[PDB]
Amino acid sequence: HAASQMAKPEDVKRRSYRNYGLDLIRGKIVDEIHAGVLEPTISKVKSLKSALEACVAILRIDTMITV
Amino acid sequence: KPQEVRKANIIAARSVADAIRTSLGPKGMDKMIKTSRGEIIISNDGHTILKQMAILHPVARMLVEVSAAQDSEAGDGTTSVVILTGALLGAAERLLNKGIHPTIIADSFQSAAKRSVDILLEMCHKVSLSDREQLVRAASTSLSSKIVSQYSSFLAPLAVDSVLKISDENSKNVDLNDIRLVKKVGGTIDDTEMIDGVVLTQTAIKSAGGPTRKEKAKIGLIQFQISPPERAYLLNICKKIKKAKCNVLLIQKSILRDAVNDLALHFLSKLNIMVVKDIEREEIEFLSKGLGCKPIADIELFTEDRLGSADLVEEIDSDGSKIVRVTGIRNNNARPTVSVVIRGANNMIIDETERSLHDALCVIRCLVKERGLIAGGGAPEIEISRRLSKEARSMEGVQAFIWQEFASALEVIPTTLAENAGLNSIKVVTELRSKHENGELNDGISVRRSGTTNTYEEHILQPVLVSTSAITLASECVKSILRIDDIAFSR
Repeated sequence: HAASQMAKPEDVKRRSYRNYGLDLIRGKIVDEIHAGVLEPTISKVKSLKSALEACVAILRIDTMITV
Repeated sequence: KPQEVRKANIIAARSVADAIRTSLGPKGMDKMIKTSRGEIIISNDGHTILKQMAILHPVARMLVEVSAAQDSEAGDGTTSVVILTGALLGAAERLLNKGIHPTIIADSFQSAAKRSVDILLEMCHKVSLSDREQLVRAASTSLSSKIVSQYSSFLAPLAVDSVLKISDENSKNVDLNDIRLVKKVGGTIDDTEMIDGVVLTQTAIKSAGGPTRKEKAKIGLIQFQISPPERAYLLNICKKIKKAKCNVLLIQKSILRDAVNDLALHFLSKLNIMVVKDIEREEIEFLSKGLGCKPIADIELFTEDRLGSADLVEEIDSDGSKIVRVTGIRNNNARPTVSVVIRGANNMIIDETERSLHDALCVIRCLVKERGLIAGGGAPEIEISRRLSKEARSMEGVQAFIWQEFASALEVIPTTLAENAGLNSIKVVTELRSKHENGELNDGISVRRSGTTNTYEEHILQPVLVSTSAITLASECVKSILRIDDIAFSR
């Protein structure tokens, strides 16, 4: 994946170096567009956004009192 | 040993202050409170912290009285009156360790407060009762911490104009209990209905027979539940309400059954009397007050002199809202009742939104109570520290040494604001003082800018009452705690 950002200034690459992913069957790195692994955009957006709210809610709590 | 008594009183109160120290600011840290009723709550609201703290320490229960007094006095920044109290007590510990008798200490704090209020009056940014630019300006900036502050621009004239109508220009007092905010589901955040009179949360008769409105309406309050253990008995009860020609009837919510048996409800319909049910105790105190009427607990004690008068009584049902407004009271003993219906999306949203407007109503009252806007971000606390330090240089005696420690304690507010903002504490207060060496109101701790700038330019100003009462009420607490000589049980 790193090479997708390293060679981007060229706009012409040996490979796009994007849409590569983990093959959970054979244990190799494969292209997900050619392999067929797609995920919703709204899902990854909502996950990452809600993940911040979860982390902030915990990090914000600096005192606990028991009555 | 009274030194042991005072030691315990100071240590205990410091522990309460060290609990709230983290809560000041929009970036404040949250406190978790596990309650004895079995509910664990998490919030940054300061009065919520001390209210649910359930303080058992007799000395620290005075710190709750400080919070409530600050809320009933100004109604904003009640976190800071506890923090200010804590620093004055921590500085008092240093004074006690220096061997200064508490009486000398307390009277010196009294003289510091007298000078401190004057210092705030000097830096006052002048306001005016007609100045709706600054009134709307500051009020909406006090709403800036709320969930949707972009829709609060339209909530601004709701608070500003509604209070300017209820309050005279030359007036020293405004009653926030006479401004009732009522929520209602449906509409948008900028949509609110401000009524110049009492507003009834229920409508006419529930079953068929509801007249829904009255002209030349006389309003009585009969609160007692009417039901059979029957025809003549249940009917004759409401008949007399017709005898004196009372056209609107308010009935308190009963713990037994619904307001009235349908026999006397449909009879009140046959009497052409608009029937209003499920009125709350506090609603009677609100409703019967503005109307100028006296409530009657029972159904037997109906009289004539307690008849009301209402120009407009009609049911306001907007998209299925179902709330009644009554306007044009014209009662010699009444006051300008103001009631607002808060429209919005979700029941939970409008419930909290109403509370966000209660905060704003306190802001405008603070400006009517005492005219002036003061820099936020703890800027007045740095400025006061410099002036009292300058005056302590010419002051002579142990009174000067205590005045100096007062100035050190004034840093707890700008220090707490900087710590909870994540800026180097010494770096910030150093820069605050350097800037106050040149400017006056040009300074303040800015969360957005991560530095020192003019909160006036950042649109962050606070009523001078908030700062004045914060110092004033704090000196009363310092006296109260330092004057505790022994703790005894009574039985």
